[PDB]
Amino acid sequence: KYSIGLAIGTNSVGWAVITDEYKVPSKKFKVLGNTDRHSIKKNLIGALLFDSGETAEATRLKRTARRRYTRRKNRICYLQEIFSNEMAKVDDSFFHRLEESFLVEEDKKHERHPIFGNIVDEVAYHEKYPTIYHLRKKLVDSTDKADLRLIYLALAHMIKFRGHFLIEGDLNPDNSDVDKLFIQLVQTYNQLFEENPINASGVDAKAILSARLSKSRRLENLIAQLPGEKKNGLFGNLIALSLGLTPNFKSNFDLAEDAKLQLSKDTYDDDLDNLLAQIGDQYADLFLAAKNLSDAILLSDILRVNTEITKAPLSASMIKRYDEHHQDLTLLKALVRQQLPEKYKEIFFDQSKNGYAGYIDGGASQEEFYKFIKPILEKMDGTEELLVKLNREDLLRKQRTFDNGSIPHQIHLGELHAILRRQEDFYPFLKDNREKIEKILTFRIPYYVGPLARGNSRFAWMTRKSEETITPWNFEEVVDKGASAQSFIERMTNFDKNLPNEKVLPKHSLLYEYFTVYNELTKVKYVTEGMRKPAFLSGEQKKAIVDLLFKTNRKVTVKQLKEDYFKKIECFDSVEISGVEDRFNASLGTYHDLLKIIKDKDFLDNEENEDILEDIVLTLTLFEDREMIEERLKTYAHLFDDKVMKQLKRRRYTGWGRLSRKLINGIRDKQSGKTILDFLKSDGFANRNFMQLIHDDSLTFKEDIQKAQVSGQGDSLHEHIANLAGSPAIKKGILQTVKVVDELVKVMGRHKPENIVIEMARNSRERMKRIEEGIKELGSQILKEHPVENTQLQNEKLYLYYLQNGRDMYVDQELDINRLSDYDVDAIVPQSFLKDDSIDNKVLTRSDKNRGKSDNVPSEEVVKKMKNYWRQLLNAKLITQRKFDNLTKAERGGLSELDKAGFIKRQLVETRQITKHVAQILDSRMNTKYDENDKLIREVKVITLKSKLVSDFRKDFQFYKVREINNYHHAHDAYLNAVVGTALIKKYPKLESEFVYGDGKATAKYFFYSNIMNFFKTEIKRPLIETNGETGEIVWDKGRDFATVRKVLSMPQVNIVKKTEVQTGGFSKESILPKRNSDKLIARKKDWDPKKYGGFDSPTVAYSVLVVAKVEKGKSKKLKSVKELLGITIMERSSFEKNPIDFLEAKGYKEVKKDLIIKLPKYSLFELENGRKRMLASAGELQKGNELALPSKYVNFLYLASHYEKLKGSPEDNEQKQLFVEQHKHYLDEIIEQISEFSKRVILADANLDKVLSAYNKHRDKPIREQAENIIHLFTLTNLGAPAAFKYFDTTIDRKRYTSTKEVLDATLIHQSITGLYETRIDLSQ
RNA sequence: CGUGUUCUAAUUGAAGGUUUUAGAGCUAGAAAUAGCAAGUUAAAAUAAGGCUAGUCCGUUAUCAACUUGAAAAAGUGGCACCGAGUCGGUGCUC
DNA sequence: CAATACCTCTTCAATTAGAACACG
DNA sequence: TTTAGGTATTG
Repeated sequence: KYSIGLAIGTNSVGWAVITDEYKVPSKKFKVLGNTDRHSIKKNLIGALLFDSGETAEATRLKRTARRRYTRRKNRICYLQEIFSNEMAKVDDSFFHRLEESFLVEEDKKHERHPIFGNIVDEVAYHEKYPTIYHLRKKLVDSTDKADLRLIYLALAHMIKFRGHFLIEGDLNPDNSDVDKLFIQLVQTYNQLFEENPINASGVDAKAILSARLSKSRRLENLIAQLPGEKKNGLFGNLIALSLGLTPNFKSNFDLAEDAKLQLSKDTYDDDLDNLLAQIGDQYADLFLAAKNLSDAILLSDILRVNTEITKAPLSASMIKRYDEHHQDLTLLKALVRQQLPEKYKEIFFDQSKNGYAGYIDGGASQEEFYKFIKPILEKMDGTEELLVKLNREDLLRKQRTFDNGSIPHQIHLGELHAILRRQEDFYPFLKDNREKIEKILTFRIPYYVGPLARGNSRFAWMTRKSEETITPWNFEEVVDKGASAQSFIERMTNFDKNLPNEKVLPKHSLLYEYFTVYNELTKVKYVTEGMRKPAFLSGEQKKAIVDLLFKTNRKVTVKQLKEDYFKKIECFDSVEISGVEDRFNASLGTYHDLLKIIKDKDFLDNEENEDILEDIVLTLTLFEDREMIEERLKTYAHLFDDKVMKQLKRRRYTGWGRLSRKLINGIRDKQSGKTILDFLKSDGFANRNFMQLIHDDSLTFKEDIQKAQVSGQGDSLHEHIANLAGSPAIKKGILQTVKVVDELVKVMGRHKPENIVIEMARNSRERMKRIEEGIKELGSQILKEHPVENTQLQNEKLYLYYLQNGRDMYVDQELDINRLSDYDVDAIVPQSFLKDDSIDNKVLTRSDKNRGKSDNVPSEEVVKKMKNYWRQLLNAKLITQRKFDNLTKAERGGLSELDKAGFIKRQLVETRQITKHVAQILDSRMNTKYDENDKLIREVKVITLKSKLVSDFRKDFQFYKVREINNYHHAHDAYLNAVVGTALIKKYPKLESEFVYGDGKATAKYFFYSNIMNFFKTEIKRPLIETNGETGEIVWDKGRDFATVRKVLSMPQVNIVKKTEVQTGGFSKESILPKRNSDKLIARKKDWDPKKYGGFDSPTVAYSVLVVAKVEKGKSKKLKSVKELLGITIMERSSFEKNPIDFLEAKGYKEVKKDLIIKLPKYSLFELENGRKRMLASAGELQKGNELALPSKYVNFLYLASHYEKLKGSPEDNEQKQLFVEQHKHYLDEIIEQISEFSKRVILADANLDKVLSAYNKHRDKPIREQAENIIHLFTLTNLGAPAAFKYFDTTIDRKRYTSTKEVLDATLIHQSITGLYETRIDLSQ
C-alpha cells in the first residue's frame, strides 16, 4: 500500500517512502546496546552518502611499473651472473661494492670507494672522465685495454637506461654525412629517372634537414630548394620517406591499393618487397639508399655535430654539453665577477631561491632556474652571446633530463657493440657472450606474450613449450608465441548472446559471410506476367545465384538479376522484384577477398577445404604482426605457391562478429534435421528468416536456446554488477541501492512495494594537442601568430577561436582575440530540443541570428557558403565527425517534425541503457512469481525517471533545490521521483511501455510530450483534482497532496548515513623524505633506519581501533590505565588481525582488554552531549556531521536571491517573485542566527565564528545578488564532512580542523545500519 | 551495415624526480666565523614485503552491529494516529 | 594544548579487447 | 584536477 522512491548517482543515493496519499510514514524501531534508550522512531526517508568509487586506472599505473622496475633489476643481474666469473679474478668485492653502495660508512662492511678501493686510485676515474658518457665514447674510440670494472660500468649504464623502441630495425653508423649521401639518393635517383633529372642545386641538406623545424616543413624547405619538384611526386615522397613518415607514392605508380611506407614500422622491408616486386626491383637501390639518409638523418637531431671523428655520437653528444656547460660555467661566474657582485651568493650559495646550486643542489628543474635569471642576463650586458643560448634552451645543460626519451636504443646498443668489438680479443668470454650481452638489451617481451605466468599470476596469458626458467636467451623456444599470441586477443572477444560456450567468429569469416549472403536474399519475392501469387526463391534458386553471381561479383545489383540470371537462365524477359533496394546489402567480400590471392576459385567452392578457410581467416583477424602471422601459415604452406604467402600475410582483418559458429550450422533440429545454414538454404514453400527460425516453436531451436541462457544460473549480484560496463562510480552506487531495497522490504514486514522509482543524474592537456596537430595539417601559422598555453583552454571563447583557426563559423572572416565578449556562442542543436554544452554542439560565431531560424540548425544559406570551410577542419581533425553531421543538417532535410518530437521524447524518456540494467535487476529480484502460463508476475512496477522531470518540477512548483545548504536534498529527490513516477502510471497507463520496465504524426507527439506534466497546473484552466477516466482512479488533488509534499519536505529529521568503508590504498606519500630526527618517517626498507637513511612518510590507517590498557609512565615503570585510539596503518594492517595482542603489545600496551578491542572504520559516527554528533575522520581527525535543516521559507530564498542564470521564467512571473525577495528582506538576518545557532550548538566553531559575522554585519549595503550566493558560500562550515576554508565575497575564511579524538570516546557510539533505521547504540564508559 | 568520438578494462616499454653513499674542497684562525676554488655524473631502492620462489604477486572491487559460517552470504528488531528543530507523545498490540 | 601555515611523484610512448552513444 | 588528512612551526 506504498511506493518506494530512490535517487541514485555518483556519490549520493537518496531514497524516500510514500503513503498512498504520498505521505511518508513515521515508524518506531528498536535500539540495541547499553544506553538508556531502547526504541527510537524515525521517518521513512531513506538516505545514503559514500566515497566516490576508485577506478582501476591508477592502480594499473602502479601494477604495471612494479613489473617494469623489478624486471629492470633482472636485466643488470644477468650481466653480473655472466660476469661474476671473470669479475672475481679481477676483484673479489667489486660486485658486493655496488650491492652496499647505499648504506652509510657505519653500516658499510666493505671498502667505501667502489671502483678501485683506495680513494686515490678511484679519484682518477672521477677526475679524468667524470661524466660517465665520457667513459663510453673512449671504450669505443680507444684500442688500448682498460679495467674490466670500467667496461662493466659502461655496459650496465646503457642497460639500466636502454631507450625507446618506437623505431625498430638496424642502423649502420655510416650516416656520417647527410649532405653527401643525398647526392647518392638523388644521384641514385637521377640515373633511375632521366626523363626528369634533379639537382643538388647547392642545397645544404644538413642545415636545411637537421634543423629542428617541423617534420613536414623541412622537405618543403628542401623541395623549394630542389628544382622542378612536386611534393606528392615520387621523389618528394622519398624525401618524406627518409625523415620518418607516412608518404604515399601510389598516385605516381597508380597502384590500385594504397601503400604508405615507414622504416620505423615493422612491415617496411616486407611491405617493400611485396611492393618492390610489383614494381621492377630497379627500385631497391633507389630505396635502401633512402634508408641510409634516414639512418644518417635520424642521428642528426640528437647530435648536430660532425660525427666523422666519433664512432659514437649520442654518447658523444653529451660530452658536447659538459664543455658547453663548463665554459658557460666559468663565463657566467666571471661575468658576475666583473659586474654586479653583491648578489653572487644567492645564485651560487643558496639553493632555495632558484639559485644555480639550488638549481643543482636544490630540487629545482631546468625550467625554473632559466626563469629565474631571465631578468639577470637581461639586466647584465656582460653576456649577450649567452642570452641567445638561453632562449634556445642551450646553456649549462644537465645530462639527465626529460627530452632524453627521444633517444633510440640503437645507439645505446650501437655503442655497447663496438666496446665488445674493441676489447673482446683480450677477454675471450666477451665474444662467447656478446650475443648474450646484446640479447638482454635488444629483447622485449611483446604485449601479447603476457607476464610469464608461473600459474601463480592473476593476469597471466601465456602457456609454454617447456617449464624451465625463462631467460632472454631461451625465450623464443620456451614460450608458445602463438599459443601465447592467441590468448592476448582471444580473451577480450564478445561471446554469443544466445550461446555462451561457443566463442564468436570474426566479422570476416566466410561462414558469417555465407549467412550474411544467404539470409538477405531469403525474403525475396519475384513476379512475372503469368504467375498468380508472387512466390519465393526456392532451394535450387537460392543456391545457384550465389554459386555463379556472388562468387563472381563484389556487389550484386538488382538489374543484374533481370538480365544476368532470370533472362539468362530462368528466361523471364522482365521481372518484378520487391525484396531489395538498388543493390544487395550483403557482400561475400570475404569471398571476393580470397580469390585475388589464392587464384583457385574451385578451391574455395570445395567443401573439404572450408575449415582451413575458417581457421585461416580467424588466424588473420586475430593477429596484427606479419612476422608472427607467418608461423601459423606454414602449417598450410605446402598447398600454395610461395608467392601467395608473401601476398597472403598482407591483407589483415579487423572486427569480430556477434554470432557463434556452431549456432550457424551446428544447432540441429531433431524432428527435421537441418541447421540454421541448411534452413536458410531450403525451406518448403516459405523460407524463414533467421529471427523466425529461432522463434518458431515447431522448430526445436528455441527450446535448445533457452537451455543456454540459464545453465550456470547467472552469477551472484556482486559478480553481476562488476561485470557491466560504465562508470566505476556508478556501479558502486548501483549495488548499494539494492541492499537498501532488501531492507526496505525487510522493514515494511517483507511486503513488496507497489512501485519502485529510480533516477540517475548524468581535459587540460588534450586540449593543447587537438589544436597543435590540426594547425600542422591545416597548415596555418595562426598558432605561431599568437602563442597560447593549456592553462587558458577551460574557457571556450579562447578555446573555440583556435578550433576555428581565427575565423568565423558562418560569415567567413577573421576574429579578434581580445573582445571575445561581444561575440556570442551558439549551439548547433537548439537547447530546447535537447540540453547540451558539448564542444561537438558548441561553436563560436559572430552572431546568433546569422545561422538561421532559431527553431532550426544553421540553414541552407550557410552550409552552401561554408561546407568547404568545414571540410579541412574535419580533414585536419579540428572539428569532429559527430559535430559535423549535425553542423550540415540544413541540406539533409533538417530537423523534421518527427525529429523535433524525438529529442523532446529523449528529454523525458530515459534512453540510457545503464539505468535499464538498474531497471532489470530490480524487476527480476522483486518478481520471482510466475503465472501458470509462460507470462511472469509483476507486483513491483519498476520505473525510470529522467533528471529534467524533477529538475523542472522544482522551479515551477515553488520547490527549489539548494545543493549547498544541506545534504538532505539528495534524499528529497526520491520523494518527488516516487510521486511523479507513481502520479504518472496512475494517470497514463498507456505510457507503461516507455516509463515501466517489462513487456507527420509527430505534430501532436510534440503536443503529447511537451504537455504531459500539465495536470499539476491549475491554470495554463484545469480542475484541482484530476482522476484517470479509464479505471475511475483518483490520482491527484492540489489542495491536500500539494501540502503533503511541503510537510514531507519541511521535515527536520532525515536519515543521512556516510557509508563506513575501510580505507585501502598506498602505504604513504610517494615522496621520499630525508634522514630526520622524528619517528614519523617509515623505513623505505626494513634494514635501513629513517634516522640514518631516510624514507617514506605519514601513512593513513585502514580502520582505527579503540584500545584501553595501562601504559608505563616515567622512571617508575608503574602502569596506569588509559583509553585512546590507535589507528592501524595499511602496512601494519596486514599483520594486525593475524594476532591482535601480540602485535598490540609490541607497540607498548600491557594488560590489554580483549573483548573491548573496538575496530572503528572511516566515517564512524558517535553521539555525545546535547545532540551534537561527530564523524570519525581518523585516529587524530573528526569530521563535522550535524545537518542543519534549512527552514522551508529560508531554503526557497537561496535560488531567487542568487538568481542563478539571471532569469529563466515567464516575464509576467518575474514580477511576482520580486516583491517577495524584498518582502521577506529580513529573512537575511533570520538566516544568520539560524546559521549561527547551529554553530554554537554542535560545531564548536566559535573561534572562527566571530569572523564570519563581522563580514556579514558590515556587508549589508551591497545588493542582494552579490550577498545572496555569499551567505550560501558559508554553508560548507555547516556542511557534513571535513572542514574547509571558504570566503565571503571579499574575504576568505580559514578552516578549523578537529585535531584530537579525546572528545569522542566518552560519548555514546552508534553503529547504524545501511539505511539509518536499524541501530546499535553504546555508551562508552568504563 | 558503415563511420567517429567518448570512456571502460589488460599487457609491454621510455624518460625524469627522489633518498644515502663514492666524487681527497682549500686558505688563513683557537674558535662559532669568515676568504676562494667545485658543481652537469655514477651506484643503488622506488609502495614494507609475501610464498606458490614464478623473470610470480603486493593500491581496483566488496564492509553496521549482532547470532552463525572458512569466504560467499543466510538469519535477528510490533500496528496506528495526532503533532515538528534532527524524533516527541498518545492509544493499541505486547 | 590547538591556532597558524606548507605539503601531497610527473611527463610521455606503443598494442590489443569490450559496451555505451550518436551520425550517414 | 582540488580534496583533506600528516606534520613541523609559531603566540
